[PDB]
Amino acid sequence: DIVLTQSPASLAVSLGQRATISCKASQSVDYDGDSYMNWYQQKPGQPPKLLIYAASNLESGIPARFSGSGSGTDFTLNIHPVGEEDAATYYCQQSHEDPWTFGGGTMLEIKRT
Amino acid sequence: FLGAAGSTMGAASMALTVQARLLLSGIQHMLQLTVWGIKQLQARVLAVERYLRDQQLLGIWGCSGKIICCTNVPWNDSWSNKTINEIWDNMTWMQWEKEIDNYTQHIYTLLEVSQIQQEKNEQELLELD
Amino acid sequence: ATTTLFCASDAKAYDTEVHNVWATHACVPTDPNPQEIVLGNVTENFNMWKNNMVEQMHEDIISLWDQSLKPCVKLTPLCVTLNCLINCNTSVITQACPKVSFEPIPIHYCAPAGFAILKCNSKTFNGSGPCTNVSTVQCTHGIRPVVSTQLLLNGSLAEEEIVIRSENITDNAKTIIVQLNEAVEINCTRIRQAHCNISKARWNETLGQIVAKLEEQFPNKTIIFNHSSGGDPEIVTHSFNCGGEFFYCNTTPLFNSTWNNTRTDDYQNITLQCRIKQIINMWQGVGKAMYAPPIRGQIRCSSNITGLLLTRDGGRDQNGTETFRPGGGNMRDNWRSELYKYKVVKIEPLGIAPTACKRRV
Amino acid sequence: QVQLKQSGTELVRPGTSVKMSCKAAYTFTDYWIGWVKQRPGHGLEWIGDFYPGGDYTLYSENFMGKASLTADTSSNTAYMQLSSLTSEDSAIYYCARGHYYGYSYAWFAYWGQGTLVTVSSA
Amino acid sequence: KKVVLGKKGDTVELTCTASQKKSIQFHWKNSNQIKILGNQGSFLTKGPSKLNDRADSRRSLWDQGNFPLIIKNLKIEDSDTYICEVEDQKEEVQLLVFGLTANSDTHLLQGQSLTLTLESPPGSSPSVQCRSPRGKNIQGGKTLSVSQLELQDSGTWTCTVLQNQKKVEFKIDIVV
Repeated sequence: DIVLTQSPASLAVSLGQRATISCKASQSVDYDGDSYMNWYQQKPGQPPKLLIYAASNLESGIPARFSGSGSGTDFTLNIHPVGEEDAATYYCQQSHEDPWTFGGGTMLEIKRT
Repeated sequence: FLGAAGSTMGAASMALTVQARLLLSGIQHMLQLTVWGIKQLQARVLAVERYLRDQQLLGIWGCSGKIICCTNVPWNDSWSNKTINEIWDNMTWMQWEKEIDNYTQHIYTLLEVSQIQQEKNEQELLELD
Repeated sequence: ATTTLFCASDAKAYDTEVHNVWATHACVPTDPNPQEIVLGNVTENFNMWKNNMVEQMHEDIISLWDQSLKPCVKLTPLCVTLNCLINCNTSVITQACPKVSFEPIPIHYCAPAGFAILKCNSKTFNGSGPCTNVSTVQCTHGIRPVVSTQLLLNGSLAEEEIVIRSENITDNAKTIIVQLNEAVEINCTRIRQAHCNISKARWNETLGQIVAKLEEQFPNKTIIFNHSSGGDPEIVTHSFNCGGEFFYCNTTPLFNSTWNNTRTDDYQNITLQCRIKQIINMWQGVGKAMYAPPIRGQIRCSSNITGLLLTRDGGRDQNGTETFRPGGGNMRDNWRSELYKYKVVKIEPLGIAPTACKRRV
Repeated sequence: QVQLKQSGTELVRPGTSVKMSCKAAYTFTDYWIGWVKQRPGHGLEWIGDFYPGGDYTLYSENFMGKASLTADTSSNTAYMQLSSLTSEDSAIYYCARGHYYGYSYAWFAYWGQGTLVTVSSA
Repeated sequence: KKVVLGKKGDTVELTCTASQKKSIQFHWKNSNQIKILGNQGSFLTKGPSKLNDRADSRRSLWDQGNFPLIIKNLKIEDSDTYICEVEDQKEEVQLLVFGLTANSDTHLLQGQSLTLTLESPPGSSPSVQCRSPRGKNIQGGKTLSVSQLELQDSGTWTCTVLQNQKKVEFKIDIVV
C-alpha cells in the first residue's frame, strides 16, 4: 500500500506565527493532475472534522488560514495565523486508491508565555 | 411569385394577365454588413438558376418553354368527381393539392406514356412527311 | 424542410465574455433593415410540441458551453456492449480552470437562401391550435439562452394576459408552462451564504392572477400549492448561474399557501437563503462536475421573472383537491417557451389540374 | 445540512458478536458510507465501505472475516457487526458519509460523534 | 403480463426497455395513478407517494434504454401492478409479496409440532411447496404445517412458494 509518513512528530509554535506540516508517500498518486490528499484535525472529546481536501480547494466553514501545496510524494499543509484554538492532532490521508492508509499524526501545541 | 396564397384559382388566373400588362407597361452601415449583400445576391442567382433548370426540364411531357400547357390524357371521374366551377371558384390551391395527393404518382407515368405515344406517331407520320 | 440554420448575434469581439468570443468566431452581424411581408387570408396548422428547430438550438447551446466553463474534473461513465454483468466503468477528465466572466448575449436565428419562416400573430394561439393572422420573415427576434429551473429568468413577456400551455392536460405526465404579462423583479446578493429578495406586493397579485386563470379548467376542486416532493438537489430547489457562481436556493416560503377565491397568504422584503456549490450534477448527460473555488465576494444579480413551470399530481384518491408542485429541468421544456411561433417552410411551384381545353394534335 | 448520530457506549464479553448502529438524517440514498476505528496509539484506519443504493461491498484485507456491515435506508441506519471479540477490539467507532460513484472520498463534510466499545468480563 | 414474487426484505428489479438509445422520458405508475419515479431531462424526481424513500434507479443504463426500478426493504402490502410509459406503449408488470417464516423464534424442542406463518396479500392464492433436508416434501397451498420437529430436522427447510408457475425460495429458522 501507499505508506504515508508525516513530520514533525511533535510541533510547537508561538501564537501568531507560521505553522507547517509535511506528509510524504512511498508511491505517486497523481491521476489526471488532481492531488488526492485530505488533512483532518482531531481534538479530545470531539470527533475529527474534514479541514482541507485535495490539497488545492478549501472546505467551507473553515477559516481561510489553512492552505496546501506540494507535489509527487511531498506535500505541505500550512496554517497562518496560528491561534489558541488550533492545538490538536492533525492527520494526512491519501485518497487515491483503496485500500487506504492513514499517517502517523502530528501534535500541534500553542506556545504562550 | 405568381400570386398570394388564399385567393382562389380563378381569381389568380384572371389577375395574372393584368399583372403582366402592368409589369410590361413600365408604369447606418457596419463594414461587416457587406456579407448580407452577398447573402441576397446568392439567393437571387439561385432563384434564377432553379427557374431556368425547371423550365428546361419540363420538356419531357412536350410542354417545354411555356407556363400553361395542355396534354392528351382524358380526365377520369374516380379521382375528384368534381365540376369546373366549384374547383375554379373554391378549394384554395393547398386544399386541392392535398385532396388528390394519393394519385400524384400515377398521373406522371400516364402523361409520360402519352407523350411517348404522340412522339412515336408523329415520327411515323414524318416518315411519310 | 429540415435544413441547417445559422446563428446571428450583434457581438462585440473585444471583451473577455465567452459568449462574445463564440459570437465573434461563428456569427455575423444583424440585418440592417428587416423586411416583413404580411400575408392575407391563410390558415396553417401550427404545432409546437413537435417542432424541429429546438432540437438544433439545444445542440448549439451545449457546444457554446464547451468554450466558457471548462470543468476541472468531468466524471462521466461509459459501458461496454455485453448482453445480459455489463461492463460499466467511470471515466475521468481534467483540464485547466481559469476563472472567466459570464453573461448571456442575445442571439438571432435566420434561415438560408431558399426557405422562409412563418410566424403567428394571434393573441392566444390556443397552444397547438391553428391561427390566421400569419406573417412571413427570414429571422427571429432576440433570444437569451439563460439557463435555470423551477423559474424562468429574463425573457420576453406575453401580449396582454398571462396564458397557460400544456401538451395534454388530465394526464399528470407533462409539464405545465405559464407565461406572464408583467415581469417581477428579483435581486440576489451576498462566504458560503447569500440572500435573495422578491417584491411580495407584485408576487401576491401574480399568484392571484395565475390561480384565477387556472380555475377554469378545474372549477369545482380546490387548488393548493406545495413544496417539491424530493429528488436531486438541482430540482428540489431553485438553481441558476450568475457571475461564474452556481446558486442554489430553497423555495419553500412561496408554495405553502393553500389558495381559494380569497386570500390566505399573510396579513416588504421576502428573504431567501442561498448557498453556493462546487460539485454539481450536469444537465447535458450524467456525471458530476467540479469547478474552482468561488470569487472573493461582492457579487450581485438583478433579474426579471416572466414565466413559470408547474406540475400536477392526479389520482383516484383525490377528494375535491388539486395539488400543484413546482418542477422542471428538461431544458427543451424551458426553451420551447421561446420558439413556439416560428415555422420553417419551403415553396413549391408545381401543380396539376383538370381543365376544359384539349391539345391540338 | 446532513447530520449523523450513534448509539451509546457498550461493555461486551469476548468471543461474542455485537451490532452497533449509525443513524443519518437530508436523507441518504445512492450514497457511499464507510466505517472508521480509533484506538490509542494507532491513529485511524478505515474498515468497511458499503453503498446502500445497491448494497455494494468493499472490505479492508486486515478486517476480512471480522466485520460485516449492513444498511436499512427505510430507517436510514447503517449497522456494524463484529464477532470474535477480544481485548484489542475495545475502541471508538465512527460512521462516515459522502456521495456516490466509486472513488469519491473528497466530500466528507461531516462525521459522527462515535461509539465506545469495551471488551471486558468485569 | 410478467409476474414476480417478493421476499419481504430483498430488492427486486422491474425493467422496461426501448430501442432508440437516446434517454427518452418514462414513468412508473401504480394501479392508483400515482407517480413513483421518472426521468426529467437528466435528473431524478421521486413521486409523492408512500414509497418515496425506498425507490431508486440505475443511472448508468439510462443511456442504453433499460430503465429499471430498484425497490429496497420490500413489504407485502406493495403487491400491485406497475406500468412503463417509455414512448407511447403501456409495458406493465405485476408483483406479489408474501412473507413466510416461523412463529416459534428460538424456543423449540424435540417431539413437538412446527407451524409456519405466511402473510400473503389479501386476494391471492399462492401454493407453498415446502422442501426439507430429510426429504419432507410437504405440499400445500398458502397454509402449511408440520406435526414433527426433532434434531434430525435441523437446518432452515427450503420450503419455497410457487404461484402462476413462478416460485420464490424461502427458509425457516429451526433451532433445537
